[PDB]
Amino acid sequence: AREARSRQESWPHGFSEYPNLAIQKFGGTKPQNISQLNSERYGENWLLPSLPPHWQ
Amino acid sequence: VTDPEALLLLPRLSIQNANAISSPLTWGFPSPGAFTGFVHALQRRVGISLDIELDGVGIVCHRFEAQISQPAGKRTKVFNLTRNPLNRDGSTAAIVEEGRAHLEVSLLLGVHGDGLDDHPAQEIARQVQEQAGAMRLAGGSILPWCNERFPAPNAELLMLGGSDEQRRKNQRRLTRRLLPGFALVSREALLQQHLETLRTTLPEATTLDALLDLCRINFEPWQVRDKPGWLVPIPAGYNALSPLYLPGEVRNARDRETPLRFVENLFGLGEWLSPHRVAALSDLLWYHHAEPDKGLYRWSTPRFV
Amino acid sequence: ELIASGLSGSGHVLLEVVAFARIGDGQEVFPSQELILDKGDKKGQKSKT
Amino acid sequence: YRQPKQKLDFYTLLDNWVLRDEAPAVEQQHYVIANLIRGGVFGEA
DNA sequence: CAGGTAGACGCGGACATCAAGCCCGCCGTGAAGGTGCAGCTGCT
DNA sequence: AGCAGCTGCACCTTCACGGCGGGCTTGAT
Repeated sequence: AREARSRQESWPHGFSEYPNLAIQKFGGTKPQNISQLNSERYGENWLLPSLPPHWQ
Repeated sequence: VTDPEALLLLPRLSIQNANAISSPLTWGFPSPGAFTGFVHALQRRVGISLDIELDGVGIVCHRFEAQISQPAGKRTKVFNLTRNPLNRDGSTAAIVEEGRAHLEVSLLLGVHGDGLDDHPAQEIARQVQEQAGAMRLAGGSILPWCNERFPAPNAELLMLGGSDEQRRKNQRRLTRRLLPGFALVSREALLQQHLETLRTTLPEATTLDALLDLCRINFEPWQVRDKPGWLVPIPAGYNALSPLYLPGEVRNARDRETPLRFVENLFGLGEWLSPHRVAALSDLLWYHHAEPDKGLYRWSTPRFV
Repeated sequence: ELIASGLSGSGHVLLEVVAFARIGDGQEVFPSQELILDKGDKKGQKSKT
Repeated sequence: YRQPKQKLDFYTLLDNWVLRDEAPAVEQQHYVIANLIRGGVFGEA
């Protein structure tokens, strides 16, 4: 998508941007005290945005 | 089951530190379960003595502010925390993260009881407002409106009373009071139809919900497929995990005269509308639906479409 | 006595407190500071918000 | 004039003067002191 | 104590080229961990 | 002298893990 906008050469694929993520951490600096899958991913709950629009 | 005979309008309330993190996958505006628990608390405190039954809340959210920050070189955000007191022996305490937010929201609520008479017309709404000031909405206290320019009173608007032209005049005079806001509604049939559309020889259930929230800026020529309005995922109730235990068996319960049951979150879809493109104000009300023998403790906006 | 009459269930007292402090022209006032654990990466961080 | 091929510019004469202790003729010394009178950013990398 | 009626306000065509856009050095640290077991004093 | 209770210490997992942007909502007096 970067260097083939004017060209017709376009792959059969894509991407996703996911704006406004928020990271949340459960174990402070020793995440293995919570669980084992919490050690695989260190904190990073990666919460999705669901916010109301601003009027103007 | 219920259709309100009158509406009560509380003016623009303010909440200083509400709950931002509403669910294990979403953040932002709080859950409507908090508002339904709030109106049930108002019913338990005032509704018994005045012979009125309060049920249903329309959420507006005139404005919303969150206490977040974006780190340098990253597009993700983090929360601003508090500093709890020390444990003992001078040791600092382990941090447990939580988010906060500031809300300005008004809510209209439908009363249907036969305890409204000819003499009580305005003191009912005043007695409701005087009790809804010393309470909290999502863990955040309600700001009390001290000495300012001009105050804001409640309203007790009867639904069936009046001609049909006067009925549309009453609907317009109520809609003018909350026009610069929005409204949260539940769209489950749209999510099910998009499930039926997206399922084309492949199995998927929950990435459907992830698809309606992201920005599909990818397409073969690029093109950005749009969506109808602000679509947002919300926590719409719980689902059961364990069988229901008898009221005195769970060790360290909240109270010992209620059956206990282990549940988990469910996820649905919702939309933020404008309150002038609905033409029905007995709509937009949220209700509980329990089904106590199979779990699935849900809340929704019925009779919408 | 007003605070005591409010604390005893009778009323829910609402007070409004205003404080005037005389510092000097153009001096520094100190608001609250936020606890931010993850400042991202060098060359762009802030270290006081 | 005073191109780096013919070694008679300010940078070449200054680097020959202060580093290797070989002063040029007096006219080019006038030119390099007049450069320090004019002022600028003459730092290396 | 007083003070006017009426009607109309123009056309055309054009608006310039040339050359360049700085180097250097560096970006703070401290505090934010549960759980199980051995062993030590104090008490009945 | 023998259980209850408090304090000190060893054990354990994992390298940050990209930026030219990206959406959809706003009234009538």
